[PDB]
Amino acid sequence: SSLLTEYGNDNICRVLALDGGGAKGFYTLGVLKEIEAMLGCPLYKRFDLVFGTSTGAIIAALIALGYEVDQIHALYTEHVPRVMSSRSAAARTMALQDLAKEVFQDKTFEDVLMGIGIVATRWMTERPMIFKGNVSPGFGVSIADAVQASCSAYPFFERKVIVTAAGDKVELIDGGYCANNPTLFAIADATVALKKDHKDIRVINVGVGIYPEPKPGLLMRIAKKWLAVQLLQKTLEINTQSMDQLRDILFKDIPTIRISDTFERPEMATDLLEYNLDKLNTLRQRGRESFGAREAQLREFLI
Amino acid sequence: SSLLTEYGNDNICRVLALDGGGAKGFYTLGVLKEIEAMLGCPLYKRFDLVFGTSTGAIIAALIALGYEVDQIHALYTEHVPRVMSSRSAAARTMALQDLAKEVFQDKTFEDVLMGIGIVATRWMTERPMIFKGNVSPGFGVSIADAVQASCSAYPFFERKVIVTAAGDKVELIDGGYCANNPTLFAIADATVALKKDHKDIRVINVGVGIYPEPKPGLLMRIAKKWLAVQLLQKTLEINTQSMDQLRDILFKDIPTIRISDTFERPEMATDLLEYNLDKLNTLRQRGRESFGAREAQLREFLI
Repeated sequence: SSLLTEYGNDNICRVLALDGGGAKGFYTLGVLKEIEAMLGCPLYKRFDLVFGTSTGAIIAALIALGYEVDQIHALYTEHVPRVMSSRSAAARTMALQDLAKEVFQDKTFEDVLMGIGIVATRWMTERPMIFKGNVSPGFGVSIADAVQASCSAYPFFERKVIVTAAGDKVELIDGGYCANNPTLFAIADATVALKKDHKDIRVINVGVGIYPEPKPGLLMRIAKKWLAVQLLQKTLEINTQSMDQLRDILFKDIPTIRISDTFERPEMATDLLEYNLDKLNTLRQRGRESFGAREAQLREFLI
Repeated sequence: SSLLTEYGNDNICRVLALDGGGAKGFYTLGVLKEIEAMLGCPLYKRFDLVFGTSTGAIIAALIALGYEVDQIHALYTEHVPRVMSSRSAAARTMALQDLAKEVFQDKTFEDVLMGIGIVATRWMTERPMIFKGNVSPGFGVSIADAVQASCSAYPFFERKVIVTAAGDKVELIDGGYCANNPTLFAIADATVALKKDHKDIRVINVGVGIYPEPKPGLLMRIAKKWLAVQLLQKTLEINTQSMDQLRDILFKDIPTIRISDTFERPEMATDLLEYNLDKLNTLRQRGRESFGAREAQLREFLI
């Protein structure tokens, strides 16, 4: 490929954290494409660790398997909007199962080229379950099952049942309920497991952007339970932003860049419902612009 | 009063963190009544700092104003179930406004006898706003307005508009959306503001307990938008439990006791809707039992 630039090793732990957000990760991919092109290497050759939640876990997993961002974009375009276009629990659940199997096949957490964390929510304990790999990885679960769990947005998708290698059966739902912004769990991994000093950590947290809130009049035309749909989206946004604020309070001294800017267009449905590829494709340009507003600091962070 | 026991000062920072939970804080009060009676002094004479969110902020504020738990219980019984009994946005909003004015009148954050933090959620930035006092306190806002904001569970209550002393107008909603379990924000206050070492901190986090999840059949009889009601409750529970897990990951070395046990009765509606004083009064005994299962460690933590 064209990404032939090589970087020497140092004692700096470079961490990438990708928010969930329905099919709006086209924004995320626009940011990531510019970071990749800036660096001249696949992202796994520069970052030590990537965390992702829900559809951000799709991107994180492909990064950790060594994909280039244009390849991720092709896979994302051909599978993620179809999931969000579903309008029944059966259709949503089967569409997501098909995505997971088709995109990740039988890759496991022993197949990754960098550190990875994928966040889901445990139904019974209401606490996170984080699938990890490096170099029992992922609790013995396939990447497809872990990403599927990370994306299982009950009550609109079915809960995802997995059995760990130790034989424990757990029901899981979308990780956005506990960590749609996974950055604090990534920082915990860098500080508590990888035993890195705060000064030696660099965190890039890429969101999906912020767009005009859909109003009840619009949601009522595309969803019979529009209030639940609106509540899901607003609580997801609050958890995403408040997690960022909690990070800034507790870890002032961990160098961090968060890229998730606010735009007045496109007008979209919620993350659960939006699948219009015309609107979603415009988010790539918005992500590129968000990179451009931070390129000098991103250069000094990476490189 | 009967609470005449006196404690000497030491270099230990004793922190109390109270979860929100509708009218289910009868459980919280049962735990607190036993801690008070164990200590033999009003809680403000032993704890340095109390944080609360939503109806837990009602209890936190009364503690910080110097109330004894039996007095708090009387105020809670006469005002909080009436709020939750409301079945319209207008009725809920007026009931909460009446609670705030009647219970706190014109007390300000300069009137507290200990450290206090009360958490609300900013509507536009989707990030916490924490009203603080010790000894511009509370951003110049009254305790009544801060507690009201902490409890304003939009979309079912109106958002609460406040103007800070610096002249900034902010719209606020219930703090449970960002920190229904406020413990991490309390730890940030003890470590980042009060500059306490982790070894010198003692955290008691009292919840409202965990009870059987209400099913759609029951919610459909008491709420026209039952799915939104169920989603609100489940997301609130996940934020409460996952915040506790995040604390345990990031602050292994801060001594902490969380008291929020699981029970099979009473069968109740969600936090938003439950107002049956018969059921709710039984939660006091459950809180007393939860204290009893931890009394030896609580003695060594306090005292």
